[PDB]
Amino acid sequence: GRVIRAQRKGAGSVFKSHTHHRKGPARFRSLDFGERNGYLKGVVTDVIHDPGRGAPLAKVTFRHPFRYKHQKELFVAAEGMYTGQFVYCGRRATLSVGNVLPLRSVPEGGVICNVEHHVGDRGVFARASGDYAIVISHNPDNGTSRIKLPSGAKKIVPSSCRAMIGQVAGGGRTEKPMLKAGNAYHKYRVKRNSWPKVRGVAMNPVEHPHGGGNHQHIGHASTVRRDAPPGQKVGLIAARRTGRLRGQAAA
Amino acid sequence: NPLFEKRPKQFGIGGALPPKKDLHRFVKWPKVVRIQRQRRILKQRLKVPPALHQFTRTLDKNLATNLFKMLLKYRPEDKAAKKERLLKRAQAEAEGKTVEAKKPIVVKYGLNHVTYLIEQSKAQLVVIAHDVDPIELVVWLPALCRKMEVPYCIVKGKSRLGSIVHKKTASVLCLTTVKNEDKLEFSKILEAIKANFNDKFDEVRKKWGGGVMGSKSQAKTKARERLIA
Amino acid sequence: RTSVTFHRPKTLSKARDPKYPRISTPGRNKLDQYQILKYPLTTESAMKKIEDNNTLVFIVDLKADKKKIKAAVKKMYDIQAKKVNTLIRPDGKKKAYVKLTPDYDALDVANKIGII
RNA sequence: UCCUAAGGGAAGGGGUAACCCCGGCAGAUAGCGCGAUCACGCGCAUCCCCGAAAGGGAAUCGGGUUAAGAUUUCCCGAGCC
RNA sequence: ACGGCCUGCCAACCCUGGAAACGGUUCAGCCGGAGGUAGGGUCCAGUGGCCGGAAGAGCACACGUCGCGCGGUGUCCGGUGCGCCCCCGGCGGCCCAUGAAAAUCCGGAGGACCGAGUACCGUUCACGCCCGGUCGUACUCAUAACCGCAUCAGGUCUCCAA
RNA sequence: ACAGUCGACUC
RNA sequence: CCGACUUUGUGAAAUGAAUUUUACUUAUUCCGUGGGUCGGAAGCGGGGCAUGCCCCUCCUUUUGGCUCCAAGGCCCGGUCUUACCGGGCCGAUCC
Ligand SMILES: [Mg+2]
Ligand SMILES: [Mg+2]
Ligand SMILES: [Mg+2]
Ligand SMILES: [Mg+2]
Ligand SMILES: [Mg+2]
Ligand SMILES: [Mg+2]
Ligand SMILES: [Mg+2]
Ligand SMILES: [Mg+2]
Ligand SMILES: [Mg+2]
Ligand SMILES: [Mg+2]
Ligand SMILES: [Mg+2]
Ligand SMILES: [Mg+2]
Ligand SMILES: [Mg+2]
Ligand SMILES: [Mg+2]
Ligand SMILES: [Mg+2]
Ligand SMILES: [Mg+2]
Ligand SMILES: [Mg+2]
Ligand SMILES: [Mg+2]
Ligand SMILES: [Mg+2]
Ligand SMILES: [Mg+2]
Ligand SMILES: [Mg+2]
Ligand SMILES: [Mg+2]
Repeated sequence: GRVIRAQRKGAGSVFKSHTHHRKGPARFRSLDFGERNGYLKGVVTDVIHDPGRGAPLAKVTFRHPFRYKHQKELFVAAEGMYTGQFVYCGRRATLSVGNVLPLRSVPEGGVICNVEHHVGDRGVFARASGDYAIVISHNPDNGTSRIKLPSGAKKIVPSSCRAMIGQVAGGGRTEKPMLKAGNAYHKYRVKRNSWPKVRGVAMNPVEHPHGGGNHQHIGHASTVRRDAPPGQKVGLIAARRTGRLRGQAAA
Repeated sequence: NPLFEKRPKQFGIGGALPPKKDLHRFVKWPKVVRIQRQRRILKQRLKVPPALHQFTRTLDKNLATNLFKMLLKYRPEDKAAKKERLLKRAQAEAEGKTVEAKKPIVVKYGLNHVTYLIEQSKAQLVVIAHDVDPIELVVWLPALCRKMEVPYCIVKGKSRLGSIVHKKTASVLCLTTVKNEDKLEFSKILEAIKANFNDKFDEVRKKWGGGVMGSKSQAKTKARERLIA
Repeated sequence: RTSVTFHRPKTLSKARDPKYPRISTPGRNKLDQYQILKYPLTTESAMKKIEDNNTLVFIVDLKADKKKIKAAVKKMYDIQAKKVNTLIRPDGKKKAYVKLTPDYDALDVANKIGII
């Protein structure tokens, strides 16, 4: 056979990300003495649309701690933030939407976004539009906290991981039908070359395990094992179950 | 006078820009500096076996000034201090037809030479530098001098031994014979050296150095064990 | 130290003074005036330029620029160029149109060498 | 011609039997820049080169002139950088 | 072209003043006690008007003379637009799409440091002085100058458009 | 709510 | 995918005559910085109903302004020697 489409993506060539018009990475500011032991005051200057991303971005301008210059950071905007708002970052910051506090400063039940995982990774969790995490518990004899992620999983993270209060703005985006091949086309033009998709059953045997046959059908179980070689692992990888979700397994 | 006034700066965690204090602790150095500093630190942490921790116990400053006073007396003949006498003995040979210069007495150096003098028992005091690298050149000298029953000392600084003999580094010295004017001063020096070094040898061979953890680790160690108490 | 960043300390660089010259033989000026000005052009088009536009046309070296052409026309022919225009001809040689400053007369310069 | 785009090449370093393959991996990174000279000082942050005769961009117009050059390259006049 | 003077579009902006019986306004919108209507100003664009360039040029006539001769007459007046080409202004709509960078140039914050008035410290003004290097530049651009073995009914990116 | 002049276009 | 050995050191317990468990940091692996405040002790305020000896603080919450190259004090040392430069600490806690 020949190298199948799933295998061709790892080489990069035409499958790299489409990032000419993007506005830079979105993250917190490098954690320093100011944010560990108090609070640093920032002003939101613009709310901007970032191509390839549903969450809007907030340009926050801080004043440098020890140099005579500005420091211009870029956050994933929480719903509610507006231009001219003073956001506050640090350990002693108030519990307000748009503020960045460590999780030891957040009561259980709080809603949080852009949560760090390692102290200083500048944000890994709950970053898509309308997504948040919830603080479940604190364990003060470890310096760790349990949060619920958007997927529902419960992760133990340090008590110094920083998070932004509230939820990421732009929520509700995926509830709108697209109605058109054209609308899907413009969505992916600014993300990556993954659209449209030809069904493997419509291919020839030389380029896909599902290809070929006098009728379009798979002919073998579509669930493939976890340890299958690349070029063989197509379909439902390491699936624990198939079929329509009902009852407990839908929970 | 009434114009001169004071504008104290609120050098807080959100206030005025701080001044130029010393951040010598946090400077990110070149690799050559970086690796050498970690080299001493890693040495600290690991358990040094006795043969290598038999160093780390050097001769005192008080005794070294005493010993190095003697060695400075017996410096070998300088490069310049060596060509006029060969010039002078030309006439003694060319006319007098005799060489008459008598045995000049000085320290002996060079590792192979000193090892030779030790095993023939012509050595009376061995002086081993603590900082020879690679260390294997001298690790076994304490055992050989102890077995052959010659007093030996471990002074601090191979660069200093080399200075005596007019080299850059020397790594070992030994005095074979002193003049009849210094028997007393020589004897008193080597009495302590045998006591300091050749007496503890059979209990320092079973002493393991190293294992010292870091400052912040020890400050954490004490807190943990105090709560036990 | 106040800065956290270690830069490269700056030291002395000594200049070159070699113990023997790598080149003894001097440089001849291979683009002298005769190399620069090869020969005047006598095409009927050029002969027009002498009267109508107070101009002289030469075939010059391919490696001579407008500045050296101005110099060489003063050493040779002892005249002044108001303006020099050049083109590399389709067959590979460079041609220079020399305009004389209005003191000198191009026709009289043409006669003193022989073109007209 | 200058600048950068997508992108290419690339020094230390990593791999490689070698040809070659890797640029963010962070190394006293190449270049130091600026004020000075009558010497010293300051600062060094995401950093070299290439890459567009349709992108960005110091400055020109009218009138004449040839067998063949110029609408703005030559001549006349008038400007500009 | 360029140099001045005028004009000042549609927007934007300023000052006075205080709006219901609401008014101002577009083809559409929209605007107003966070200050409308009004009255009066500022600025902006211009490929707009006048003068200089510049009539000495060009063109059209009519003459008269040997050889890039010479002389003469003139180079006006209004009006029109769901017109066409280019460009611009200012609104509106669309997006799970929001539609380069750098070189380069301009402006500001701060104010360490600086000088005379027998005179020295200046100065992004006007005028005046010098210099401006290298390579391309002809011609075709196609039912014959390019590719298709050809002077091949094929193919090959543009600008002008009665 | 008149008088004068002008006016290219549509039904 | 899985095991042994190697990298690979340190020391503690329970069953055993090896197996799971644990603890250290310097190997290694990962992360973040223009390696820009880490550890310990102080100090400052605060809570006292054993004056405990301990705990909680660290000179910015405010409206889309601004924020550098230190004022000020003390002390050496030059000089005009009868008017002017160099330096040291504090300000900016110590180790
Ligand atoms: Mg595609
Ligand atoms: Mg699909
Ligand atoms: Mg499909
Ligand atoms: Mg098919
Ligand atoms: Mg197959
Ligand atoms: Mg099939
Ligand atoms: Mg079929
Ligand atoms: Mg079947
Ligand atoms: Mg040319
Ligand atoms: Mg270039
Ligand atoms: Mg260009
Ligand atoms: Mg261009
Ligand atoms: Mg001209
Ligand atoms: Mg008005
Ligand atoms: Mg105009
Ligand atoms: Mg005019
Ligand atoms: Mg058009
Ligand atoms: Mg618009
Ligand atoms: Mg041409
Ligand atoms: Mg042409
Ligand atoms: Mg044509
Ligand atoms: Mg061919």
